[PDB]
Amino acid sequence: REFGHLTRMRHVITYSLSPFEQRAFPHYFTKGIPNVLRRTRACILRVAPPFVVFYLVYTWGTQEFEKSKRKNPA
Amino acid sequence: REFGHLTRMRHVITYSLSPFEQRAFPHYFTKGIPNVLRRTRACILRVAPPFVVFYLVYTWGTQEFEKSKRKNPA
Amino acid sequence: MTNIRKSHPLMKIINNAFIDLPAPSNISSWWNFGSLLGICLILQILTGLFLAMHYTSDTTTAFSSVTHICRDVNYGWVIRYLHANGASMFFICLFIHVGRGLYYGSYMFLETWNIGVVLLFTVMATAFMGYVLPWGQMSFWGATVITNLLSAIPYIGTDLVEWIWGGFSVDKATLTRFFAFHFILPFIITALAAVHLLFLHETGSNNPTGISSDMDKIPFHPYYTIKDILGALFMMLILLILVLFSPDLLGDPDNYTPANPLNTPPHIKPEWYFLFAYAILRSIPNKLGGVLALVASILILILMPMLHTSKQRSMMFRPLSQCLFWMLVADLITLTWIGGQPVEHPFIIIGQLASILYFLIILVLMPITSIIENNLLKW
Amino acid sequence: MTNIRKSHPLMKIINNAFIDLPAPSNISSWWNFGSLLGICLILQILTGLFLAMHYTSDTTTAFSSVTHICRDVNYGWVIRYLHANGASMFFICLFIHVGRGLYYGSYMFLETWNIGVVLLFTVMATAFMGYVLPWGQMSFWGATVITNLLSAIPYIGTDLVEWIWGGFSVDKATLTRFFAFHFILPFIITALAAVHLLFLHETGSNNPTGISSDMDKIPFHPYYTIKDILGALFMMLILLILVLFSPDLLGDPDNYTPANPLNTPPHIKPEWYFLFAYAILRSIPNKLGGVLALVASILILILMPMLHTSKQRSMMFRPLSQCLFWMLVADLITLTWIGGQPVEHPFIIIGQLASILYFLIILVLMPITSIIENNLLKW
Amino acid sequence: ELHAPSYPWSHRGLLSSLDHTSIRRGFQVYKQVCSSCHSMDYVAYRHLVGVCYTEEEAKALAEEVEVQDGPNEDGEMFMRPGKLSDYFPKPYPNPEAARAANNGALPPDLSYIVRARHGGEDYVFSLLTGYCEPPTGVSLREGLYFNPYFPGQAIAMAPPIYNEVLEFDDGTPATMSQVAKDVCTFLRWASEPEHDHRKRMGLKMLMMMGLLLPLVYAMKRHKWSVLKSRKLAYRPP
Amino acid sequence: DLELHAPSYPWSHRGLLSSLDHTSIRRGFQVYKQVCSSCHSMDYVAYRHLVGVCYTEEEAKALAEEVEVQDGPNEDGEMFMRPGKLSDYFPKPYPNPEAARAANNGALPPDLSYIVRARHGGEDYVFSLLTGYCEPPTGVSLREGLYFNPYFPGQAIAMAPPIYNEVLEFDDGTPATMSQVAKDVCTFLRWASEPEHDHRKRMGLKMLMMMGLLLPLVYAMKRHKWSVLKSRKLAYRPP
Ligand code: HEM
Ligand code: HEM
Ligand code: HEM
Ligand code: HEM
Repeated sequence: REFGHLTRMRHVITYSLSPFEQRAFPHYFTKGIPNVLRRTRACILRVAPPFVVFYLVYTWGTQEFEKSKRKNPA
Repeated sequence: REFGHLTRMRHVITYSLSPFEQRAFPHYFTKGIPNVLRRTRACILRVAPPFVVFYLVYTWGTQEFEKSKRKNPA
Repeated sequence: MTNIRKSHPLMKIINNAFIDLPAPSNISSWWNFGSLLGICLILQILTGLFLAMHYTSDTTTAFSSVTHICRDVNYGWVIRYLHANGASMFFICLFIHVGRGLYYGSYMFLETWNIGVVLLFTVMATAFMGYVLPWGQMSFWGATVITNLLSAIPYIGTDLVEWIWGGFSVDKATLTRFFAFHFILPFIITALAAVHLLFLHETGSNNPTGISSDMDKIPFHPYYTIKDILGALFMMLILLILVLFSPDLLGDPDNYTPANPLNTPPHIKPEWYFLFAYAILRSIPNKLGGVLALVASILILILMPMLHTSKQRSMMFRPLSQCLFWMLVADLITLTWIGGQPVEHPFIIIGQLASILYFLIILVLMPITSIIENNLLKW
Repeated sequence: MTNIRKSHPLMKIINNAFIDLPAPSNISSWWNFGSLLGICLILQILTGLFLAMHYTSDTTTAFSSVTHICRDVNYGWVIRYLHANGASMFFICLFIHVGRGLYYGSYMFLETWNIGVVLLFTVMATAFMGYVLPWGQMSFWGATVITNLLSAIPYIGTDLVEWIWGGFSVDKATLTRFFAFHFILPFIITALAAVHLLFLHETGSNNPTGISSDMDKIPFHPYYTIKDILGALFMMLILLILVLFSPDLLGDPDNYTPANPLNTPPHIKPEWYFLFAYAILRSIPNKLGGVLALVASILILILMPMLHTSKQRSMMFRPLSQCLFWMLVADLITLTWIGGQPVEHPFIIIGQLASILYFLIILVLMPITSIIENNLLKW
Repeated sequence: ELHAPSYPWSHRGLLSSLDHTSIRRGFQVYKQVCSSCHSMDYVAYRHLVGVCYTEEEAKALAEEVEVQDGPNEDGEMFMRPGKLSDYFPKPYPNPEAARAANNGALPPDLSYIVRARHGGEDYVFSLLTGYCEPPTGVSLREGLYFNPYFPGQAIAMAPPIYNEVLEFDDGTPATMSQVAKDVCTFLRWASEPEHDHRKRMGLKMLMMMGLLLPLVYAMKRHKWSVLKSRKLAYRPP
Repeated sequence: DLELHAPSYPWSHRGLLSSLDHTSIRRGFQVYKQVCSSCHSMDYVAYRHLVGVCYTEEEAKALAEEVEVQDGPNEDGEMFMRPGKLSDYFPKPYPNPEAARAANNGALPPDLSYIVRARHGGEDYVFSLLTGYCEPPTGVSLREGLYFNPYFPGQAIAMAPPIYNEVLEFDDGTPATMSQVAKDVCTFLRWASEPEHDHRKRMGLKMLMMMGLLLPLVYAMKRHKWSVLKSRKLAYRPP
């Protein structure tokens, strides 16, 4: 498993460019921000609900513990 | 380095016998004792002399020290 | 003439290790937590040594020696808090690494996954023992409870307890032997980590897409060396906020009290990285059931490679399974929080439900979801 | 489909290192010590851990801890004396290993030879700290003398000595850091021994004759493995005789007096296995010259592959050179005895001549003689 | 029980530090009030030098106290003036003697209460100032006092910080809150003497990291810019 | 200078597989308790080790409660004095080293928990020492308080004659001859230094037997599995 015999590929053309000639931060904010928002929207629907369920059970548990450790039936 | 890329050899015939038909101690003493005597003869005159001169040096040092620790006329 | 890098034995090993290893280009940030682990381990190997040279593992001087390190030793407090918060960050990185393995289906590399489970076991034992070392009230009482848990095993469970204890209770022999084992074990961790890497190299790392990336591999030396340098430095950022600004933020203040086998502390907990298992422990009323659940909570990672039924090995393309995974993560955090709280209403029922839900997700929801998943995609 | 011995990635190295390793057919018993070292190290690791099980590296309790080991703990005396005599036996096998390397021309293997020199250095340092640990009179005073020897270094002498001491004199800090260093170093020795084996395996081995045995190699498993086991049994015989019939035969009784930094013992002789250098240290009147001679006595092994000039690799066929080598061994024994003895009239001059002749054999006499037989044998 | 309140300490800020004048003031609060019964053992007069007291003042303070050490040439304990290296003298030779002198409770070793108590200084301050009268229906065994902030709501402390208890060196009035704040700050310092140095290292680290992250990030992006701009092209026949 | 070395006495335990006479240990404990314990100490040996070696449990308990040993702070605030029990080490005679030095002429009676494993020579030393007291030779004038013992390094030991004929009455009735007392106390001190002396030797015995059995068979195995190479009988047949 070293370079030279990984697999077989044909008719692929890859162009590149020296790191000393092209910019290190190309459109970091012009294109970075919309891409970040798109990636956020892609996964927020499947990420948030489990954690907001946690937040709900957390607030309910703390407030119920506070309520239980109180005085009423006497 | 494993068996196969080790050497080139030709016209060498090697016989052998299983460990289950040859006595593991074939004439142990009869041939061992002359063998050990020959091996000792080969190397005693080149191994022992430094050790015996060390022994002489050590014993000589022991007395010379304790004489130095003895009294002296005055 | 031959290049020394690829001809010298040691240089050949290092070259294949982390110089010219063909690695996928789309390796995300979550793989950095591999190297970071070793880095913390190295730091954990280092700082502990510098702690070990001012620690007298005796119950009459252990706490005094620790105070001596923190107070009357040139830049000793830095070393001590580096050790503690480095343990916290080591477990953070370990949990993130296990999550990465679960998500992107890296358990398909069988031997690496089994070795990882062994590493998790031994490192958690090491951390427990190390936390016993400072000999605070929390240290001593947590040690008593955790070792006493072993009494649940039938017949020979009772005898192991005094054997590990070295006497009839957690006392001199327990502290000294815990120091000895805590010293030796991390080198065993290092050996097992080397074997882990050895096993990983024979197949290569798994990209986020899961599919084999043998047509896109890139050399390690120019690209990932700097990436892991960035990752390690970024981790050091958080570690230095931990040590330098709020060192005792992760740790019960009661530990800063000489251990006294006559006064249980009002609040009893293991460390933040153990509370999750303590939750299942206190969930099961049966003691033996509790210990078995403790073992199973970690060992269930060994069943994960078998339970994988989705035709995709990567979770990038599994929305329902993704929601299940994040529900599992929330379940683990809920277990940790419940372990923090005392066993009262409504924490008890929440703990039971969280334990059942965690086991149910890992064993049943994920495979059934994978099966309906494959049915949904013509395979 | 394929033998697991040569299919499993972990089993590959083990099979290629101990099972199917081509070894010379005519290997004598002098090579068995190579195993005897490694096995012995494990006992030192195995025993040394259990000593660390019950040990408080504190000035006021270290000696009490050792006595409690040898008197109260179940079979603690067995472990303690096994450990000490195992260290002494380890040095016995180390000296025999170096002698074998010198004789049968193994220093042609370069990388293994230098790695072995590093191994020797690390092992001697480890033994020094170990003898420091019991905190007896000889422990403390020998440690003081040997660390004071470092003051001979110009400029940075005193600061380096005070650094190693951890303070102003051998005290709490010195013992506490020595224990941790003694814990870590043997694992460095283990990794370096793995490197030693890795380097050796690439060049096979040197048979007693010295000619290449590439065409008479034999499988390792049915062979020497059993012979190595037999050698280990003989080694166990010697070690068990030492432990069970005279535990303190190789050890000064004065160590059993608790270390009192007010009374200089009548003699400050170090362990038996260091006097050969210590005597050299006594020989040179200059302190810095003494330290340089002491370190160069061990360092001279590195120059050996350079000084060899005889066109025959081995010493099997060089009689005069054999007489020279046995003179060297006698010189080593004489140096050990001289180091044992005090610094008086009969011993000073003997030490001077012993040191001079020991250096002269290695640097001048052996290569000049190696020229002689080459001229004698028409080449 | 109620948790401690977040008091705005002068040493509370992320980059803030303690007030060493307040530390000096709280030290005499310990010396003239706590040391009679409380046992601070992990700190020594050596630590006092340079934190709030100069070398000569600390030496004089040490020489004021009498300490028991060393056997004479007759195998007897002899008293001697405290030197710069003696740890703060314990008031009770044995821990059980502390219980015996009081109703049976042990004054904890004040070296670490700021670090040992859940709430830190805010608790102990509220422990001393937040004394109160036992509400109706609450019984209390003779000897115990009511302090809500104490877990269990029944303290064994005689109220120790009563007004005009001492005279501060600088001349600040020794009112309830003033003396309580001083001793609380001093106890915080005693809990961890490296607070000032810790914040100094943190200050250096903040800008060092804020300068290394951008540069290492630029390094990584420059090295990876080869791949971040490849343009694959398929040319099948 | 000179250092008169102790002659090698033929001790019963000197033998390769010979253990100490435990009855001699019982006798040698009494002399320590009634003579040597007056100024010396055996801090590393407790009454517990005594049982099963030269005393039984009830005698050990009675002997332990014969003396009074200090226990921790009572419920009042001070030391409370209690009789000893099994788990109490041998009482120190002097409160601290300084008291020991001052009470004597100025020297220090070393603890005997290791005096046989610390002195070059062992029992042969101590016995001879206790029996080596004599009038100083002419030309030597030791200071008042110093006593002459050739075996002691410097010949100027600060030890009053510890053993004289009929110093104590042995319970079994053996004569109190100084030689007997010194022999028994030296055996006891050797046991104190090396408590495992019996078991070690016993273990050694077994190691002698089984390694006398394993070593041939393993060797017999080696020659078994190595005989193929030792009977190769090569041959060369070039064209
Ligand atoms: C596997 C990596 C390691 C982890 C996760 C780890 C974890 C810990 C933890 C959590 C503590 C308790 C810290 C505290 O309560 O203050 C601790 C203490 C300690 N560890 Fe480790 N440790 C590791 C490696 C080592 C090593 C290799 C050594 C020996 C060289 C060592 C020596 C110590 C010592 C002496 C202590 C006591 C000092 C103290 O607790 O502050 N550790 N360790
Ligand atoms: C002792 C701590 C550990 C160390 C030092 C360690 C080391 C590494 C390293 C450096 C990598 C390569 C980087 C990466 O892919 O993340 C890796 C990969 C991996 N480790 Fe670990 N590991 C540890 C613990 C674990 C654990 C607990 C598991 C899970 C049981 C595990 C399973 C894996 C897997 C599955 C991979 C392959 C990841 C992939 O292919 O994408 N490791 N390990
Ligand atoms: C390289 C192999 C080792 C050598 C040569 C070695 C050598 C020694 C020696 C000569 C002593 C003095 C024993 C005595 O005077 O009674 C000693 C003591 C000690 N060694 Fe080691 N040792 C080794 C490995 C280890 C290891 C790996 C450990 C820890 C796991 C260890 C722990 C100790 C301890 C705790 C002591 C003090 C107790 C004692 O005096 O025996 N040793 N060592
Ligand atoms: C930590 C202690 C050491 C261990 C565990 C060790 C291990 C080994 C082993 C197992 C062998 C193969 C068996 C043999 O040929 O004897 C070997 C060979 C060798 N070792 Fe070492 N060694 C150690 C120390 C040294 C030292 C001090 C030197 C000399 C500087 C050295 C130089 C060599 C050489 C030259 C060989 C090749 C011998 C030959 O095959 O002819 N080693 N070592």
